[PDB]
Amino acid sequence: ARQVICWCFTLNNPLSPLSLHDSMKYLVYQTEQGEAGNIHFQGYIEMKKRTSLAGMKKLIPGAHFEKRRGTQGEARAYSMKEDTRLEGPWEYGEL
Repeated sequence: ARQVICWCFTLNNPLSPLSLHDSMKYLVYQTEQGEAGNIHFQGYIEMKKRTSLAGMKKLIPGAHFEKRRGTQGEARAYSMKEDTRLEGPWEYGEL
């Protein structure tokens, strides 16, 4: 479907920590080391209601969103992995 609950994202060189907005049910993310000096948040979100790509882009400006691949557990694991982590993870809301 065009609108879905579950989304993964990265946010390159973020300016401040993320927040759980009222439209979001669950958020997990961490900070990872990228290449060429970049860093990024890597995260996973479950919205309270099915949301379009355009809606997600408004939710987190600057972030690259993709509809969740794989299972919930896999998406969470990918956003909590030790490999390249600099800080985090942080978990908000309810799975």
